[PDB]
Amino acid sequence: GAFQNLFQSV
Amino acid sequence: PIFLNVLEAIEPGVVCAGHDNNQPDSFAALLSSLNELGERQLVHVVKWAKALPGFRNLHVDDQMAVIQYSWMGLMVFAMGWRSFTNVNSRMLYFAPDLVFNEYRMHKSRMYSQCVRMRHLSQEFGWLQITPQEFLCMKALLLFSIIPVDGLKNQKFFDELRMNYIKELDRIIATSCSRRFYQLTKLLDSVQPIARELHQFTFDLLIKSHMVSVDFPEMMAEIISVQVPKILSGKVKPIYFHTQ
Ligand SMILES: C[C@]1(O)CC[C@H]2[C@@H]3CCC4=CC(=O)CCC4=C3C=C[C@@]21C
Repeated sequence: GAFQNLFQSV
Repeated sequence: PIFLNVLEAIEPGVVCAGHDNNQPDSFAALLSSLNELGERQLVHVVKWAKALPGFRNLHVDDQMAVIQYSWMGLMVFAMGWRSFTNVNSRMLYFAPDLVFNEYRMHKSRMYSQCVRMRHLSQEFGWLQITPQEFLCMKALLLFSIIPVDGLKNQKFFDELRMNYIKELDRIIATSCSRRFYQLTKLLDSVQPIARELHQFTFDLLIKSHMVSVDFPEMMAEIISVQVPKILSGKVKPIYFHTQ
């Protein structure tokens, strides 16, 4: 879940 | 005012690839630098999309899904615009520190795909695309590829897409008719290009270990988890005209 993590970090 | 005001306000700034232009070009070096650039641009695309008017209307899973599916097309379209404004489509302006001339197009073994992208860049000139039209079109591009089986909440998406088409209408507003025709034709032309690049980046990832090409974290995931949905036909672009 690398993308979801980014998505949720910004 | 309002709609265009927002689009101008959220438009990503300059993004560099971090490429070492002091080393002689090579397949692995150029493609690895492109992959790093892609990862960097992905972060900006996410920040940009989450700030778009009405984006929060979409179910969270659909928000993440459309960004992942439209990533390639969005990058291609913006790159074409950058190439048009900066080097007048003479070369592919991937980034200030990563500009592709014919030699790099060849050395990257992406020549044919680069030719397509350079043509798209030339259309911005042949069509005299305004910066405001570019902004609206790019925003609509984010909502131009979905699963044939539908999204979590297809209705909120259909509503949002409809409204962005209306905004393009307004910006354009028998000349309106002709303008809308060529702009939608232009938007459609992005999809075949994005597909070619999807196939290319997919094959590259599968053999990356053999050709010494590095893929950043998110890219490897998206290309192996989402892109195959597109290449296998589960996810398809929404065309204005019949292909
Ligand atoms: C090299 C590669 O893996 C194949 C096609 C490449 C794409 C081509 C489209 C593109 C446009 C940009 O302005 C940012 C980087 C960018 C890419 C970065 C990495 C990819 C996905």
